[PDB]
Amino acid sequence: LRSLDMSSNDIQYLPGPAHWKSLNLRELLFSHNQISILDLSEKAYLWSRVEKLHLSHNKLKEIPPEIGCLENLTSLDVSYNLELRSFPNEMGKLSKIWDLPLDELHLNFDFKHIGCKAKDIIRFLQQRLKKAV
Repeated sequence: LRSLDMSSNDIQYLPGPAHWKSLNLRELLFSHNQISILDLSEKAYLWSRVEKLHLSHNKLKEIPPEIGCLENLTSLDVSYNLELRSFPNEMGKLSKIWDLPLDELHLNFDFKHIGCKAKDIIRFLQQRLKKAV
């Protein structure tokens, strides 16, 4: 199952990468769902080929620290998640990301000095990986 789109449904919980049988998962679209907790704790490497993960307009609370394991993301749309507060440092390893929409995202971590360029956000998090004072 390469691509899957289930946008604008009423999805409560998507399962973690251990429940899915496929191995070529390359695009997941789940915008406009009632999703609370993105689960990536167990065997997050199975989604290592994902190249698009949209979760906009959900009830996401916190991006898991294991999100850095999805080393091949090119887009990640976690926009319009009001309850979302700050990005984890470990996200800085997604070196192939080129799109990271931040519209209507009241972030605790200040990137007003950075701006909106996604690569800058990623490099900033990558530097905060080494040391943060």
